Amino acid sequence: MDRKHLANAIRALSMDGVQKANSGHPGAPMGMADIAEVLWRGHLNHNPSNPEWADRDRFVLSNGHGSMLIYSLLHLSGYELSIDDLKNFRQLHSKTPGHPEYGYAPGIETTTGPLGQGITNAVGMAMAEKALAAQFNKEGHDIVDHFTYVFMGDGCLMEGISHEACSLAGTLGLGKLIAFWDDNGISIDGHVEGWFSDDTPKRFEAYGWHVIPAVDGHNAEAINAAIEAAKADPRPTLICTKTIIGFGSPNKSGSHDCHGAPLGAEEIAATRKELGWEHGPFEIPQEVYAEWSAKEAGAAKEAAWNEKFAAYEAAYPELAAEFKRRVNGELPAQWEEKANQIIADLQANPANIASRKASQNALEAFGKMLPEFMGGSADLAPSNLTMWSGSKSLEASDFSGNYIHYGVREFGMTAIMNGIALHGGFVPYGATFLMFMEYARNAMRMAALMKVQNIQVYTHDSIGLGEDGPTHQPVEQIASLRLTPNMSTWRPCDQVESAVAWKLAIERKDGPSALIFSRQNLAQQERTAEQVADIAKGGYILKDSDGKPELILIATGSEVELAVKAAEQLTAEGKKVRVVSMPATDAFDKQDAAYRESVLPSDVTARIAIEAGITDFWYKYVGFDGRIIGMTTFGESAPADQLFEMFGFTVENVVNTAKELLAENLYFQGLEHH
Amino acid sequence: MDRKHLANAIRALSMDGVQKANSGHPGAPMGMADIAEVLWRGHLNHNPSNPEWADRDRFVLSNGHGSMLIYSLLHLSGYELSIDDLKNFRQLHSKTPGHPEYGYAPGIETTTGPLGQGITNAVGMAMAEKALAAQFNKEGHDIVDHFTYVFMGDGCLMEGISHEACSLAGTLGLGKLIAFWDDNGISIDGHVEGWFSDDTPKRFEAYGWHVIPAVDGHNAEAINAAIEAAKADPRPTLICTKTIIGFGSPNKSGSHDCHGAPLGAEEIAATRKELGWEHGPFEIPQEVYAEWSAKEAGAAKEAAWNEKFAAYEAAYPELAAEFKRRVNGELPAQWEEKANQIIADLQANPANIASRKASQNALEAFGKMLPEFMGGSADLAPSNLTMWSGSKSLEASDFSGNYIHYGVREFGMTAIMNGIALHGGFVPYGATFLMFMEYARNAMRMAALMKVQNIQVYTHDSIGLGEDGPTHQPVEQIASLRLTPNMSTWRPCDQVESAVAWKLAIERKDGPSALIFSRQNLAQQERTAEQVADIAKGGYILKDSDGKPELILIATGSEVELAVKAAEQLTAEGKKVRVVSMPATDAFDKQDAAYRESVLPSDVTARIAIEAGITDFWYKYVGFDGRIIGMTTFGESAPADQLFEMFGFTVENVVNTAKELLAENLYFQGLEHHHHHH
Ligand SMILES: Cc1ncc(C[n+]2csc(CCOP(=O)(O)OP(=O)(O)O)c2C)c(N)n1
Ligand SMILES: Cc1ncc(C[n+]2csc(CCOP(=O)(O)OP(=O)(O)O)c2C)c(N)n1
Ligand SMILES: [Mg+2]
Ligand SMILES: [Mg+2]
Repeated sequence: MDRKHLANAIRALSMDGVQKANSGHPGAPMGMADIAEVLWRGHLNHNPSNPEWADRDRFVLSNGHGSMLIYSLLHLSGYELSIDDLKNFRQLHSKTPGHPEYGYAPGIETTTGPLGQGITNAVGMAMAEKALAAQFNKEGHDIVDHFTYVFMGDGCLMEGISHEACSLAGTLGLGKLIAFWDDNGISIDGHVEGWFSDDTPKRFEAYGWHVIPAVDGHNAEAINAAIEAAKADPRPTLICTKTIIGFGSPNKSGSHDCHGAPLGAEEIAATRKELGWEHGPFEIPQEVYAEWSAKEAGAAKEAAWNEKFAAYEAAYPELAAEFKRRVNGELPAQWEEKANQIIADLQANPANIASRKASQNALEAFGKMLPEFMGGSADLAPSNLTMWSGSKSLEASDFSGNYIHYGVREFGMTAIMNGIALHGGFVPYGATFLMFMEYARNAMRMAALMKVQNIQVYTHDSIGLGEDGPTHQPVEQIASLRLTPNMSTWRPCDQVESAVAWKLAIERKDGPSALIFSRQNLAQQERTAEQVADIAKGGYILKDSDGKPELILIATGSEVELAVKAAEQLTAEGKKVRVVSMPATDAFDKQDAAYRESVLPSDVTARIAIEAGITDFWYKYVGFDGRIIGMTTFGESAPADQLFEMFGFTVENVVNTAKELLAENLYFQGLEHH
Repeated sequence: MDRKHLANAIRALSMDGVQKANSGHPGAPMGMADIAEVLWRGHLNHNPSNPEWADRDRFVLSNGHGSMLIYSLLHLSGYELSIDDLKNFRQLHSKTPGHPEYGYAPGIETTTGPLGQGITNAVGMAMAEKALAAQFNKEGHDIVDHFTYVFMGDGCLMEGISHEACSLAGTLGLGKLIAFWDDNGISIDGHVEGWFSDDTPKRFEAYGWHVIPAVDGHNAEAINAAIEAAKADPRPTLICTKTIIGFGSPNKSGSHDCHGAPLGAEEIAATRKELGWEHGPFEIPQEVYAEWSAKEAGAAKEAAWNEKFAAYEAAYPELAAEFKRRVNGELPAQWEEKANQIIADLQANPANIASRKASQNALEAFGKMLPEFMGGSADLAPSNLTMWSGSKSLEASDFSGNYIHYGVREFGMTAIMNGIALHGGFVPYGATFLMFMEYARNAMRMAALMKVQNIQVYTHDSIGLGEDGPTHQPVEQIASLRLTPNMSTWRPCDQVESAVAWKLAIERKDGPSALIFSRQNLAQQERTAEQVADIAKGGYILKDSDGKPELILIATGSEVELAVKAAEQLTAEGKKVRVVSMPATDAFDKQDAAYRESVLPSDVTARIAIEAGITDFWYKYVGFDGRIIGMTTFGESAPADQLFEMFGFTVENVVNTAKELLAENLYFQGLEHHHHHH
């Protein structure tokens, strides 16, 4: 069968899927159909019967609004995604949401939609392939060998994160990363000349990429030749495919009218005429299904690879076992035993250190067990302390290491790490000052949405950092992480909580981990072995009164010592005071009602939350009858001890607030609470 | 004097200021001291006695951590920044914080520190100059004519926002923007080759910039030639100044050790010897002060510009009064009565339209009175509805307009706008989907920290946007804006609250405004004239009960209609229900205790907050005894009305929740009723 009929099946399913939904974006799927057909039928190595084949090529659709394109590709080639699924595009609980979502449909490699992050995830997956290949491939046994293909549009290229991702991808020499730019000259505002006029080829040459300019995106021969050139060049390749958006529509192609609205029934009939497509809505001839099917090619490719791996396993049994364990996301053999012993050693051996130093100590203790670590920092290795004795930097000519110098690229680093975690085989971690979490904010939201592991070491977490001032001092950042669905946010109060937070983060594979560490030194607290085990519950009783407490101090991270010292002075003045350490509110929230009531009994309304962060978050735990000692403003440039005093993080202020609060409990005004 | 000696006065003050503080970054100041001396003493047009002079050149230190460089320049050239101020570097309440802060120290044009935003601010500043020139300059009367100079380091160039700002600046032909890149081969991790290897001149060439590569940043003649070439070229110019970081220090120069730590007393003495600087800590000889002073040149330059403006005013009195009005940040003559008439007309003439359309209607109605408007959208003009009939796009060849197509550049747009607001002459607004506020988040924070106007039209504010799904559907974003100090976040519930929010945002010149607009139609609510006036208080009684309420429904934005309907049903079943509209919690928080108690009385604890956003924010207003009807998950891709029903935003659920809540609260009251204590 002729090629153009096969490409035209993509266009028909796309425009029909969008029309039945009366919602969605037919432009880009129709403009890129030829490129997709050449790539998918001619070059992509994948098995539709096993979307998790470890050595499959990875395809990412970074211009994610053209979701019908990838849904069309998955259905046509034989994945478990049916015509009825396409008929349910953008409908309640379907496998075909309006933007493609990881784990919603088989073969979707990442969730896209926020522009720029698809290409950045793809840079990550290319880095994972290259590192796995450098760590596992042996002479005559190259068991890691697959490419990363990305489609992107003008929106992705305008976004700043494309500059971070692709600059670093050049430095690191990611020759198996192959990106197709949908150069169609249009974005939502219309003709892009007024706002997007880069020499895009020259830009990517400046990144050290291999760039193939001026490729006719509707010539199957030019597309095939560009892909062949790309696979042969050892630098990442940008293929600049010039296309017509909405290709096939007589009246709406080359216009922003076809970008993100249904074509309409009249225009759709005219498009079928123009393309010579004589089949109605969702009708694919069996001949097309035959020529598009990838099931037997893919079954043969995986069977071959399974034999390739069996040979590898005979010759390198220990390495093969490591490869199996890591690509399945399994922990090391004695993980639980060894990790818990490390934690108990820390509780036995108090150090008063900064929790960022405790973080480095946990990396050193746990990392000896975790060859799958792939750490890094956005140019802050000596302040975040993300390197330990075993850290080895990745470089273009040697990807066998385990540490990435991301440069000043918080957003790119965080979304690269999503691509690494999605790829499999590693436990990635990254780092920056907690303030500059904000530069990478949406990539962390995307990890929560995708339910992938993404461990962020966020140091310098409050006014405790001191002189660098209010552009650096977090105030509201911790709360904005706590308010994010499926974010796990840990603010350890000492080296023991720090190591527990790291152990849980390493184990946390269904969502991101924000590990919040202090610049300044933190006093270690005494804990029974039950209390150590209760750290993992996110909120636990650290100090208790004899008998029911009349006052509960809830504190996090660096403010716990302040709570403990104020509770000591109040106890010596006759008061019954409990101190609750709350390293992770999200873990505390998931504990059963019985546990939570045991920690914060509802009948004790005299509670004070103490945290060098935005106060308004804490009404959740103290309500109207409690008090909050926190921040309500930006910080100031000064030494930290002066900042803590100025902003009220003093034992005297906690004690006075407590006595004032206890006085409001007179005249039965507290006992009346129910 | 020898040129090098005047530059070394910068190096001396910088390293001495860092040493006294035992904190800060001496490397970059010492690296760029020669570039700074040539620029400031040989080209910068400024008046130390009036840092507010309208036609002064703008200087921006984008590598903000080298703050002792700009503090040295300000003190050396004659600004009101004393030796004692420099001796208080990084100390509590000083004029010299660890990163430079606009608003206190004279001469600080923006707050920097977060890498990449300074250069982006400068793009906006150059955009403001070029537009103010196009709108006001006449033949023989060019009253607007200044340059925008920026120093920036490798960190700013690695950051993605530099791509957004400089790509657009190329497209717009900002020829009076002149950026110096501190090309010293070093960042915090060390030698940058393992993580930063762009062909940076070629990169900027690709942006349509004028690039001057390989300038010796310690050669005054080369630096000077580069600047002259820059000012002659009509494209924005990148001057690639190679420097040695910490230049002068024998043992720490060219190394990341001098980046962000004090040099040490012994290294400083060796550095003094190496530089031939024979003066003690903070000691500046008199002939250095005399050679550095810009006071006389600066007073002459401004005096000359004042005469140019007197000539302009004589020739063009109406344009001149407009220039003075806009440069002084004043609103048009009849703003208050005309804007209030627009708002009263909307209350009188109900329309059920999406608040994003009401946003467009406010732009149209208010924009006719505001030639200072400078709007835009990050490639979403037809969805955000940011263009009205008077919108005219800026073009490289025609900057007389009032609208910017920012492209898909949320972070760059937002930080450019801070630059526009800092420059003066405009009321800027930008726009994107509320979700992609997250891309621009820290530029919104910087606006709030700096207390500058920055109006953002954030549309498609909830699961109400429907099928695009959870990558687009905001859940926790409104609450993140509400927790930011000096953020004003407005979620209007109909076209009347929408126009009030726009009126107050246009007036809000000391902080950013986040205006949260719906995709879908919103029912207009009825209001007395007093209720219309109380919209501006951020929270007010929309529907009161007959007698003291036993239940309060608190709602925002698209969920106010839901609360009104639920109250109607509850009132029909005999309950006493109050509906509070809370378009802006931050404005409500600032009302006095009497007003807040009148809206939310402490006696009435049966409260329900209703909002298609993250639930846990609302504990501030409902406490432990209320309920919250909101989101606790990401959204899902489906039609909007099925999402609202699935996530509990129905009259049935609100009514059922209220009835349970009241039965519970009446039960607990009953256990207490016969007790004798208060
Ligand atoms: C970060 C981000 N900002 C904004 C949007 C909104 N948006 C979706 S598609 C699009 C237009 C970009 O056009 P292009 O990538 O050229 O695609 P085409 O219309 O050619 O298919 C925009 C602004 C988004 N999805 N993500
Ligand atoms: C957005 C952001 N990310 C990280 C930082 C932390 N930081 C401050 S200075 C710096 C080093 C950047 O190096 P460069 O700009 O080359 O400065 P130089 O040391 O040469 O003066 C870093 C990572 C920051 N200030 N802002
Ligand atoms: Mg396009
Ligand atoms: Mg540098």
